[PDB]
Amino acid sequence: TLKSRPENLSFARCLNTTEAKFWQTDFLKRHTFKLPLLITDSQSCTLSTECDTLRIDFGIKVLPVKESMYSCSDYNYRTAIYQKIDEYIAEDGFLTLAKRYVNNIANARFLWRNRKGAEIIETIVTIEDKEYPSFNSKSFNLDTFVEDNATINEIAQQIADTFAGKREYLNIYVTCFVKIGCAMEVYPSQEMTFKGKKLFKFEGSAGMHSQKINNALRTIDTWYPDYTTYEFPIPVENYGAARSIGIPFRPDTKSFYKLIDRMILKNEDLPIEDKHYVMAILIRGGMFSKKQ
Amino acid sequence: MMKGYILLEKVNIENANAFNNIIVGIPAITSFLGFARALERKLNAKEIAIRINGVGLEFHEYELKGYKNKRGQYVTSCPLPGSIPGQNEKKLDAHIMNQAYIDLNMSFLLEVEGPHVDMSTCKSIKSTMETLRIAGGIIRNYKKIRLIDTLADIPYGYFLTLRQDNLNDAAGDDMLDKMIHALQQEDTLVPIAVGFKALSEVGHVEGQRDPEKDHCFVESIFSLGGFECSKILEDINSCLWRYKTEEGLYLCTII
RNA sequence: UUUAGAAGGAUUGCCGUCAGGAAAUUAGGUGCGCUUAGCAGUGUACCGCCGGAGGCGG
Repeated sequence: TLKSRPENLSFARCLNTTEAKFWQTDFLKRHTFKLPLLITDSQSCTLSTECDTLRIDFGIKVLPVKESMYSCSDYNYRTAIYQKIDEYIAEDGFLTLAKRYVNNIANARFLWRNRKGAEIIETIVTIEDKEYPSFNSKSFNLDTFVEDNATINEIAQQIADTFAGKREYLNIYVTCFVKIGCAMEVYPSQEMTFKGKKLFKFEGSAGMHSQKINNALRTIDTWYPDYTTYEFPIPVENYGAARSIGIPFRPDTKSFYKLIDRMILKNEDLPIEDKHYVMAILIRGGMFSKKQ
Repeated sequence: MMKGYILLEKVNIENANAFNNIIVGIPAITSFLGFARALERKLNAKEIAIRINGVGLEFHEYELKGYKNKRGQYVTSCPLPGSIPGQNEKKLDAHIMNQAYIDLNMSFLLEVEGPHVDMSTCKSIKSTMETLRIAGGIIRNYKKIRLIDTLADIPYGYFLTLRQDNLNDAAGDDMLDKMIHALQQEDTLVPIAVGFKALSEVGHVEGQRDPEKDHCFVESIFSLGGFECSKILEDINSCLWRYKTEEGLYLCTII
């Protein structure tokens, strides 16, 4: 008996990312030594003459999906959403999407531009008081998604269960070690002071906005119409709109709006790829409403 | 083509007649159709075959020559009389008769039907609208002469339509009482002149403008009318005036 | 082929003197703003060389 989406429907994000803060260190004494890394006034940022490593620290909080609806002005549609998410938790325990997220952590895509010309990159992931074995970060590629590593599975199981109910929260902390070399530029983020390139400062030091680190970890969509022609992962957006190649990659029937209209407002079993895209859009969040 | 519609857009007229023996204001409709028939006759001597069988009158601004008193009434002006033929013609001061003059900005909608209705016809109209007058007044400037297709190309303004039902259907013993009461009830209507009636029989007198045609002594007839905006108009045929001739009656009607 | 066709309104000027707006007041009780997000066309255009303006090397 459902004819349309409600006049107010919104979700919240189930993957919360903190802002990054930049540090400098040496490499053979990296586990005993840290120094501030500051902006030099156009603005610029460069390492010192005695350090050869940039350390980037940030953390992630994972929340359940079912208890992440902020507004729904029709109880029936809420009952429909809760039953559909329970159906997906029966088939797949949110393992594919979470495996892809931990893979995007391990490939070190969160070091945009800061990654070209590095010599050794390592990334350690800590959950609770137990450190996990580090990642080589250059034995991975930005086109493929590994599914047979041990630690990636062992983290993605924890993230999964919590996207699905069995745990209420998960706090994940990640540290990185990029060896670009002495007296080389840093490339932190940039502010729309809205002249000159005003760089971002976080607690005196430099860092990236949390939105850029989030948009690096949501490039997991390899289930779009024209993927055989252009073979590259895109960010998980609504009317899929990767800004580099300035052409909408999903303008039409496979859009989130149509696809969720053809799953709640008229029962129809989508393929598993389309479910894997919709349950993601829900992990991101937005004002998915209507103009009734 | 054959049928078609041509717009004469934003025409400025200076010093047109505004006196029709009981009415001081908008000129009579016969002059506005006389402009169209004169345009047809000059276009048919240049060998551009065309026939205009309907005019629409849109009003954008007006001004009456004179001033408005403190009490809110209008006092009209006249030019100084010069020399008038007759007995007292070698005198220095002449006599003052009854007259009134108005300035108008208007747009005309013409329904033309000929062997070809193209933009060359619009150029031919543009080369002929600089020798004619409108209601005894000179034309100062115009914006454009263009062809229209629908009721969305017509510019913003207010058209004049015939409302004879609001006269024939009012309370009074005679027609003048009907007109006064119909003007007291609705205050957006104006009285207009709509043609002539006959007082004699057709024949040949002595002293005519053209001595080889048929003559009849006449009296002007009057009616009611009102204004309607462009965006609230239904059809493009409910704003077009036409000539109609019975026996003894010379009229202009929208029908 | 238009209630057609025509038209010099013009010269001059002292508005002035005086004045009490004034007394009184009760604006009040309630209340969810709130889901989402990557700032730059390469971040600049450097030394010379011919050659009386137009060119060429790194």
